[PDB]
Amino acid sequence: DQESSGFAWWAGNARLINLSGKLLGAHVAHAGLIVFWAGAMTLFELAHFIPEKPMYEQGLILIPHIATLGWGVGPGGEVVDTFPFFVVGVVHLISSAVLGFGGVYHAIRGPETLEEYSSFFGYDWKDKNKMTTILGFHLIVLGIGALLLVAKAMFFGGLYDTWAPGGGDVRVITNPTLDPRVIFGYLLKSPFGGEGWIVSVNNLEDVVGGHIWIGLICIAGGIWHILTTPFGWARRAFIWSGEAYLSYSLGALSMMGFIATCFVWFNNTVYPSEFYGPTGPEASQAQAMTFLIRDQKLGANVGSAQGPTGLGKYLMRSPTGEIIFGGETMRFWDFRGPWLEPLRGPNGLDLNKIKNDIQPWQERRAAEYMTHAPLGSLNSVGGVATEINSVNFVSPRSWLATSHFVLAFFFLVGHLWHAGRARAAAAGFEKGIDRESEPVLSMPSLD
Amino acid sequence: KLPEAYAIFDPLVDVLPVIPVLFLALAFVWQAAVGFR
Amino acid sequence: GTTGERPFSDIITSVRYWVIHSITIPALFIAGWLFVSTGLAYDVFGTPRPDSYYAQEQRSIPLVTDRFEAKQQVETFLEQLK
Amino acid sequence: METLKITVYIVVTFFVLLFVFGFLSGDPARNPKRK
Amino acid sequence: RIPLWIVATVAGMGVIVIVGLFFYGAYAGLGSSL
Amino acid sequence: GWFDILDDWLKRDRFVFVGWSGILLFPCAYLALGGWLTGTTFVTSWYTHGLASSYLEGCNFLTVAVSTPANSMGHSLLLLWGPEAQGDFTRWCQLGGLWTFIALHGAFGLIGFMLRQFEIARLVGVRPYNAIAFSAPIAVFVSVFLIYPLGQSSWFFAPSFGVAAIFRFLLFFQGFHNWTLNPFHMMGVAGVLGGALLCAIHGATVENTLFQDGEGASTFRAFNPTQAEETYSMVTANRFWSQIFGIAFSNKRWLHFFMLFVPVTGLWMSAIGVVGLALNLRSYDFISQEIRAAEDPEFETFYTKNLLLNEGIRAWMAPQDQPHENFVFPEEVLPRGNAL
Amino acid sequence: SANLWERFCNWVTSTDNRLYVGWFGVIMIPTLLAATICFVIAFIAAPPVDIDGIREPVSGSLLYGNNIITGAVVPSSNAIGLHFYPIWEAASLDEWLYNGGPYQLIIFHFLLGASCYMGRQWELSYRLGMRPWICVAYSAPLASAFAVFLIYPIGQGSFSDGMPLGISGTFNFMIVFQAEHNILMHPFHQLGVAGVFGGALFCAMHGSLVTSSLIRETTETESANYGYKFGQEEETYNIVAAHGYFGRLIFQYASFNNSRSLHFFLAAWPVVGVWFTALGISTMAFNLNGFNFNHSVIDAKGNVINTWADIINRANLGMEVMHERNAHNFPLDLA
Amino acid sequence: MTILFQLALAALVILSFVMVIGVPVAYASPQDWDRSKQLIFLGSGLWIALVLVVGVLNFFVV
Amino acid sequence: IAQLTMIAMIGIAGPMIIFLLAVRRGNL
Ligand code: CLA
Ligand code: CLA
Ligand code: CLA
Ligand code: CLA
Ligand code: CLA
Ligand code: CLA
Ligand SMILES: CC1=C(/C=C/C(C)=C/C=C/C(C)=C/C=C/C=C(C)/C=C/C=C(C)/C=C/C2=C(C)CCCC2(C)C)C(C)(C)CCC1
Ligand SMILES: CC1=C(/C=C/C(C)=C/C=C/C(C)=C/C=C/C=C(C)/C=C/C=C(C)/C=C/C2=C(C)CCCC2(C)C)C(C)(C)CCC1
Ligand SMILES: CC1=C(\C=C/C(C)=C/C=C/C(C)=C/C=C/C=C(C)/C=C/C=C(C)/C=C/C2=C(C)CCCC2(C)C)C(C)(C)CCC1
Ligand SMILES: [Ca+2]
Ligand SMILES: [Cl-]
Ligand SMILES: [Fe+2]
Repeated sequence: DQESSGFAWWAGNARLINLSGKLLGAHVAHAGLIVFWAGAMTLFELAHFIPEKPMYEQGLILIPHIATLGWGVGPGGEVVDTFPFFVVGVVHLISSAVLGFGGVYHAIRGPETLEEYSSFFGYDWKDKNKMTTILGFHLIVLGIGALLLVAKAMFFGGLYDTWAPGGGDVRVITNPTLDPRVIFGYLLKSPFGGEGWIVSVNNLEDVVGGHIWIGLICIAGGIWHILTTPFGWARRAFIWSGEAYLSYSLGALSMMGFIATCFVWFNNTVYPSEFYGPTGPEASQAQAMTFLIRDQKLGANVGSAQGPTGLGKYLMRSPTGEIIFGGETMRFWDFRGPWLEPLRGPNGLDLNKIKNDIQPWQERRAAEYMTHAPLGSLNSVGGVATEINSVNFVSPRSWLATSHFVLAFFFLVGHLWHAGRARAAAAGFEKGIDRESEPVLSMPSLD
Repeated sequence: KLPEAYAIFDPLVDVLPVIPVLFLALAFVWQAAVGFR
Repeated sequence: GTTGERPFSDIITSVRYWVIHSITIPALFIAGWLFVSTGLAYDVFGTPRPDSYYAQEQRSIPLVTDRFEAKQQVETFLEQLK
Repeated sequence: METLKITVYIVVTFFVLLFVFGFLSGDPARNPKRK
Repeated sequence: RIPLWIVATVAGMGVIVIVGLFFYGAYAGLGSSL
Repeated sequence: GWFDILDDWLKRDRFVFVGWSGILLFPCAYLALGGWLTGTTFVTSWYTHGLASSYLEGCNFLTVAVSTPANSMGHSLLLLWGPEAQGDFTRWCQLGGLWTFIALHGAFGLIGFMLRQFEIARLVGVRPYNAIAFSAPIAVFVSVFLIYPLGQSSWFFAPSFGVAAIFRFLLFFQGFHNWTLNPFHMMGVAGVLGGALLCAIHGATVENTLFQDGEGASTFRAFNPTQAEETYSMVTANRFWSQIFGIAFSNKRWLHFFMLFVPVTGLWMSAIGVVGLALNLRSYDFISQEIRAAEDPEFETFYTKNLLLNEGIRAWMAPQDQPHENFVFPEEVLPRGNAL
Repeated sequence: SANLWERFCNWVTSTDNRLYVGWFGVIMIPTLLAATICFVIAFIAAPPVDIDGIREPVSGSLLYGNNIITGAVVPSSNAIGLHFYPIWEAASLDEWLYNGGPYQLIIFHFLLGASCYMGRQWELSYRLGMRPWICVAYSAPLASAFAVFLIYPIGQGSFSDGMPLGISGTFNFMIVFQAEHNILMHPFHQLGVAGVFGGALFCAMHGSLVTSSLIRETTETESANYGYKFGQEEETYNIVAAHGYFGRLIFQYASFNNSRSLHFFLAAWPVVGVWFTALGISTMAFNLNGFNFNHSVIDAKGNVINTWADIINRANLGMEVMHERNAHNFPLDLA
Repeated sequence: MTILFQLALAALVILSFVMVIGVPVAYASPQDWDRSKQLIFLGSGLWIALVLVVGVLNFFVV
Repeated sequence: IAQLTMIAMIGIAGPMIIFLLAVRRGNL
């Protein structure tokens, strides 16, 4: 049916732009690949998983995702029951077969087009009504999903809260922040140092609460699109084509890929340092803690200790006056963490709490995170580029952050590529300049 | 680790993750067979 | 667009080729393998075996220090069970 | 100093408004053929 | 006559195997660190 | 005459053109490449650098190398039958005889290859601007792998044939020569970087100013292999860059010569800089800067910063990088900052 | 007036302007002008900057003892880190200049403008009816500016660790980078030089081949360039004679005969290569560094047998050990 | 029960292997998939049951 | 110990489901 007289081999999938039927098979077979990975990898991780050992020291990125949702973990991120991990893995792996079935079917057996075999499912790219409607469908599906999280948190068990009063533990959220002023306030927050925008979320109340808003808002917009069409400006502004719609979603993912990168690197809450590694700042903060703790035990007055620059060996001030840790760690004075907070006062680090309220669990926590900074090599050799082979380790925060930046970027390129093509395809010169009517030759010489 | 029973299948699960990649490769096998149309 | 040589495509496809090369190609492979596994390679290029970098106690390096009597000097380095 | 902040903000708003209302003003139309 | 697409796919896998053998050797041979 | 019959055969249009040049090219080129691949897997650098340098010893594609001879050798050609190896092959390998082997053979292989360019061009009846261009890579190889060590103490300080072994050559030149601060090197990178820009920008320009000569989207098939009309709109290309950049080409003949000039000129400038480094005539310091830095302890530039990096590089590397010197640097004499 | 705003939009979008001020231009032009002006004034007259936040001001301007090679615009203080530091965030300009205020103003304005510059490289192509993707080629050098000026500071947690705006300052960034990350031993970097070397290579390749296979239309004592007129119908060089030569240099099938497949390769290679090198810096912005083969090969007893990788490590330590003298108080450099 | 579990679980593997190769060549060559529509259906149906078997049978082994 | 037996089968499985199609000739 489709061959060289449509596109080139290396652009094969573009031959399916107007083959609704087969184009559905792709998406259904693809979605199977995603479920397959999630499933098969979970089982791979579990098969290697060692309970009496930190997750971040085992190259895990899916089991800690399950852990956050309050599953198989307890006090301090202690792994209690590995069964929920096994379940989530096998169930996915099974569902991948179901999806894969449909994918293959629709791609090589079922109707090559849908428009005739069912007018409901068949579609036209330029059909602004069908497009907004299908969009409306998914806008609800995603909306319910946002509520699936809220349910797990408020009813079906809770989430792992590192900020737990008694110390990190699975907690049932029964007081979601529903105040719009608070919720949507995050969106009006700066993206720089201190004010951290979305990544600055520091409690599960907002997380669960925010998801309630998103869930409702999403479904609400889902219904809106079912019962409407794009307005006037909405039509005179956008490009309406199969490729154009793709481009719009490509840049969308690119943007989300960048946001996710900063989330796993900075955020402490939705990315627990108990399951993942300690965040970058957290680790540098820990070293200052460690040696402030050591030297003070040797009889050093940390408060008045003068470093080489005359700035403050252990403690100094932030540009706005707050008492912070000294050294190169002055850049990470924006760090907040369960282990460190009880030492913080109304003006920053309290010299009195530092002098005699340091707890043992804090000292070894600082030591742990200090010796597990997200520093490593490609071949997984933990430490600085000059370190010696011994400790085979690379923080999961590093793996995730790097991988998703590469993906986010290339998708921005994919965006530009597909958005540039769509504009030329529409106007109709994406295949070359008309030899006869060459536009430039009709424009006055600027010389 | 895998539940005591499934331990026999431990070696099997060790390879499963790589399978998706094969699909990307397979697509090239097909195109080669059909003489790159 | 053509020269005397027989089109690769035909040869890599001919049954005769593989009848030949199913023998020849692995042969070379096994030969190279033996070249290492029999330790011959170590002697052909004077490459030290894992137990032949130092003497037991010695931790110094057998650095060649003069050009003309280098060969003799090298031989002397092998003497100390190196 | 608090003034400069205001001035800048106004300035940036201007160009940013010119940008959004720009592509909105039927930009796909502006091209050689099909529009 | 042996179909070209088979010749490549077999020689293809044959390459992935030997090179993959090399990558294994990076964690076992003398090129290890243990 | 046998000559013209010998000529006839050589200059015959085959799959792989031989030619008179081939009598020099193919033997050396093969031996150079072969010698490397050999040493890469089998021959060691223990007796010469106190280093493992082959797959046989456990090195990988990055760490493998054909290391330079000992400093004791001097600038000796290190012939297999020379006073050093004395006909022995095993000794020859252990004394780094393969290095001078690869270097000299490869040197003649580069001569043969340009000769091939000259010879083939003449036959086909085209201009030898491909031979002129290839002079830049020659100058580099000649200046770096030959002239440079010829100015130093021995072949030992020449770049060893290998991935990692080249990286140290970079770090060395930084630490010892302050090579980045050299005007001739800067022109070098400007040519390479600027040349890699021309490559990109021109290709992209052409592919996106093409005429429509087909009905498919994959416009590759739609090209006429037999000249005739320009496949891309030169006039459109002109007005474009003239409006986005302000300046634009308008003479394909100049545009392409420019693409030759830039990267070839750069490589040549970088060569001259290296020729000066042979005599250690480097661009290490700025006297006006040092004089102020001496009298004034609060004067600091990014230039001053870099020199401190060099001091660290020299001190910490020299012991294991120049074994023949029997360096012994006590912990206390090692230049160090605070904490680190 | 047909409508003021309607006219305005027609003027902006007008393809009859000497320089195409696009809609992206409306943002580009002002931002690039602020960046450049602030830069020029700084590079010449800006006072020393306490880059490492350790009250150790680094002078990088001409009037303060620098020359072109040494001179630079010094990154913002490490005391500021990733905090936003506009002029209206300082008690005074004296303070603003001391904490490296100009740097942020420049990099932010540049990166913004340089992005719109890419956006404009699409717009003009759209207005002239030519294919896009030229801007896609420019995304590679831009993605590098982004990685070096924005991504790495974000990753490392401070703009003080961003690449300085100067010659020697650029050298410092590299040397230090190598120490902390071992970039030479990283695949993405290696792909970068491959693209850059190959680029210069292919640039000379294409350049020479074409210029060498030109059709004769010039005198013996006349510039060979005049044998071409702006706005020709037919080609000015024999691409079939070019292919005939290069096809014999190596071997026929390893030679291009399709100008379109040629120029695509000419564009694809460096862009892709630089794309990885940009991703390299962006990846090592989260401390996923190059290969660490330190003390890998050891002998039968356990003695450490050195490789070139070890010799590299010694050079790296020296950089590490000496950089930022008085900035460190603790054993591990986790910043 | 244990062996009975290993039977069902292992058989579920070989069937899937057969199914994964089967369904493709089935839909592909139009020489039938009407007689194989019988085969595929039995394979699909059986598969689901097997999964449910291993499902319930799991809480009995581990 | 040696799960290379697995990979092997699942690896040749890919080209098999199209090889059998080169035999039964259809729908490629
Ligand atoms: C949602 C994501 C998405 C989707 C649905 C599409 C869909 C499409 N793209 Mg596309 N694209 C995307 C993201 C996406 N793209 C991104 C992020 C980029 C930036 C790199 C591109 C760049 C791009 C280009 C440059 C082109 C397309 C084209 C196309 C169309 C034809 C498909 C094709 O060429 O397949 C063919 C698929 C291949 C040849 C496979 C390529 C293999 C990749 C390059 C290697 C991946 C490395 C891998 C991870 C390593 C594996 C290891 C290996 C040893 C196994 C199709 C509409 C083509 C077209 O016609 O434009 C309209 C075209 O020319 N796209
Ligand atoms: C996510 C990956 C993916 C997916 C889902 C698809 C999907 C599709 N591609 Mg495709 N493609 C891809 C990647 C992908 N492609 C890449 C990377 C390239 C570049 C090399 C191409 C190049 C390409 C070309 C050149 C063409 C397609 C075409 C098609 C469509 C028809 C397929 C066909 O001809 O069947 C043929 C099927 C076979 C020959 C048998 C293959 C065996 C099946 C499909 C796989 C079995 C899966 C599994 C092992 C079985 C599980 C069973 C279990 C559930 C029981 C289909 C929608 C064609 C098109 O436009 O449609 C008209 C077309 O001409 N593709
Ligand atoms: C993208 C998301 C992602 C992330 C963050 C991780 C992260 C991780 N994986 Mg993982 N994995 C992924 C996807 C991902 N994986 C996928 C899709 C598969 C299926 C193939 C696997 C299969 C897998 C296995 C089987 C294992 C891991 C392991 C690991 C851990 C160790 C990482 C390591 O050593 O890799 C190092 C890997 C590399 C250095 C390879 C980098 C390859 C790059 C991306 C190629 C780029 C080249 C480019 C595409 C060329 C194209 C250009 C061309 C077109 C011109 C780590 C937590 C290991 C583990 O858990 O043990 C602790 C382990 O055994 N993963
Ligand atoms: C992306 C998902 C998707 C979509 C849009 C379609 C769409 C279609 N499929 Mg299809 N299919 C899919 C996945 C999908 N399929 C999968 C995964 C499989 C493998 C099991 C199949 C197997 C399959 C077969 C075997 C056949 C189709 C057919 C069809 C067409 C007729 C409609 C039909 O059968 O519905 C009829 C059924 C309904 C309208 C109701 C189904 C509702 C189910 C039971 C519940 C689903 C629950 C869901 C997961 C949760 C959503 C609820 C949430 C909002 C709260 C239609 C174009 C037929 C065809 O080709 O005819 C043209 C056909 O014979 N499909
Ligand atoms: C991802 C899901 C999704 C998608 C793809 C769409 C898609 C669309 N919606 Mg929509 N919508 C959604 C969810 C979604 N909707 C939800 C959940 C709701 C409920 C709140 C709505 C409510 C809604 C209404 C009420 C309307 C649309 C309309 C539209 C159409 C035009 C949109 C437009 O021109 O924006 C272009 C946007 C601009 C020109 C403004 C740019 C200024 C932005 C907002 C700020 C800058 C963004 C910045 C970079 C990001 C920083 C974050 C910020 C918080 C700081 C388009 C088809 C319109 C339509 O045609 O109706 C059918 C319309 O009137 N939507
Ligand atoms: C034509 C191609 C060619 C060229 C130019 C070279 C060039 C070289 N090879 Mg070489 N080589 C080649 C092919 C070639 N090789 C081949 C095919 C092999 C594989 C067998 C080798 C194997 C090889 C080895 C194993 C070694 C070299 C070495 C060398 C270098 C020194 C050799 C020397 O002193 O030359 C001597 C020059 C001549 C003999 C030319 C004499 C020609 C005259 C006209 C003949 C006169 C003879 C007559 C008896 C004189 C009478 C005078 C009377 C007073 C006695 C030199 C760069 C050495 C090296 O690299 O050292 C580091 C080395 O060890 N080569
Ligand atoms: C020394 C000497 C000599 C010489 C000898 C010779 C000449 C040898 C040769 C040898 C050789 C000639 C060898 C070869 C080798 C090769 C190899 C070993 C290869 C490998 C490859 C690979 C491994 C690949 C990889 C890859 C790539 C690169 C691409 C991508 C993908 C892949 C992965 C496939 C003589 C005796 C004369 C004399 C004395 C001295
Ligand atoms: C078994 C089993 C399973 C699985 C299944 C599956 C899912 C499968 C798949 C499979 C597959 C999916 C496979 C595939 C494969 C593929 C391949 C293996 C490919 C290869 C390729 C190649 C080799 C290439 C070649 C080439 C070259 C190189 C060049 C160019 C041309 C060509 C392309 C030819 C389950 C889960 C049930 C369970 C367990 C058991
Ligand atoms: C369309 C197309 C394509 C694509 C395809 C696809 C994408 C497919 C998919 C497929 C799929 C997506 C499949 C899936 C499957 C799955 C399965 C088959 C499952 C299995 C499961 C099981 C078997 C169970 C169980 C278990 C457990 C629970 C544990 C123990 C072990 C085991 C695993 C046994 C290609 C590119 C090639 C070419 C073109 C056409
Ligand atoms: Ca296992
Ligand atoms: Cl420094
Ligand atoms: Fe050109």
